[PDB]
Amino acid sequence: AIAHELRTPITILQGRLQGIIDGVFKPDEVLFKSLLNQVEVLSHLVEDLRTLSLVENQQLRLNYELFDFKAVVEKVLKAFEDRLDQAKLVPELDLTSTPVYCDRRRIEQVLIALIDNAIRYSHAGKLKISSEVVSQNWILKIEDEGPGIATEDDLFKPFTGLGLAVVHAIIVALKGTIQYSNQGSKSIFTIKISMNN
Amino acid sequence: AIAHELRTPITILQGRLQGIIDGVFKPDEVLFKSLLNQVEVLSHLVEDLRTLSLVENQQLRLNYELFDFKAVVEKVLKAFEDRLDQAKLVPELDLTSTPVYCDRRRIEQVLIALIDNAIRYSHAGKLKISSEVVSQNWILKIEDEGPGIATEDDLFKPFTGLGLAVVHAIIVALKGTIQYSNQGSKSIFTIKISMNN
Repeated sequence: AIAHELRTPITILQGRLQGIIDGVFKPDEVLFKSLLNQVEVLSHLVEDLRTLSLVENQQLRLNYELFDFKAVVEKVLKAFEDRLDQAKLVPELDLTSTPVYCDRRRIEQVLIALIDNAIRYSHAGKLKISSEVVSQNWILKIEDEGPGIATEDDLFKPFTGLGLAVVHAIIVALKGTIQYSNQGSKSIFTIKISMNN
Repeated sequence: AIAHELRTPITILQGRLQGIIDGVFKPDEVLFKSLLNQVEVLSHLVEDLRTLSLVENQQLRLNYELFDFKAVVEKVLKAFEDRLDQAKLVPELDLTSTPVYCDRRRIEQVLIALIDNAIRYSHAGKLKISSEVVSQNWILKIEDEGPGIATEDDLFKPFTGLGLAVVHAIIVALKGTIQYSNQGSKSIFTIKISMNN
């Protein structure tokens, strides 16, 4: 356990730094940008690891409230607008107007991670975001036109990596489940969260 | 749990990198050296975390063998010779000549961590390293002339940090215990490892 898949961005950082010292790389603005981006990758990894370790010990503080999911969707889609266009992912919204009772920032986290994975893996095309409320059950579907995964699960297994593991951990912390479907033409993530206690 | 005490060397790295981008730091050799050293600190932290997580799940592979402890002491003291002299720590050896049956690299790890903590915390003076074998029990004492710690333990608690936590975890993995004593004038770590099964 678990873990040391993050021991590689360090090493490739080390050598990179050493590459500037041994005299093979000239320190320009792009070099500093790349170093900063690698450190950001490590920060993403340690944050996701912190979240996982919080969930595994039932110490993840939850704050329930009644909120409008469409606003969170708008926020997360504007935070990814340029990257969405660079991947040619056009969001498609089928969001209900009735609010939901859940944790705002945790749902925002899972949405950020899911659309990040979509931008990084899905094919260029429509991005379906649907949210329905079916008798004290809130279903949220993320569908793409891109490819999928088929293995006897290993999807929510760990390793911006292991984001699906954090999604699954948060969904477990909430009163909900998550399922994945790969119909060849469509790849769909479904999150079912019970509202009634 | 646990953990994110390593989320700070990242941030101070980030800003540091950003400091070169915003135009407040000139990228010289000392700057690259400092960046490389910060990345090395993060590497040390992730390695110690990997070791702790291996121990906490009883997945830490052990390789027992009969070895001479004085050779390992010589190796680790030569690996720290310049830093030992820079801290004015003169090693004092009271090592027995009879070999011991244990894990070579794990004992080397705990010795590295302990003398690292000594160089970083102990006062300038004698560094007593003693090793006796008392009827199927191997006792290893590290004594300094520096200060100590007094709190109702929190010594082997985590956070080059949390090295004492790794020392304690390895000692637990081995068939041994570890105790700490602070007599004001002397600070002593004692490791008692049973040889007979």
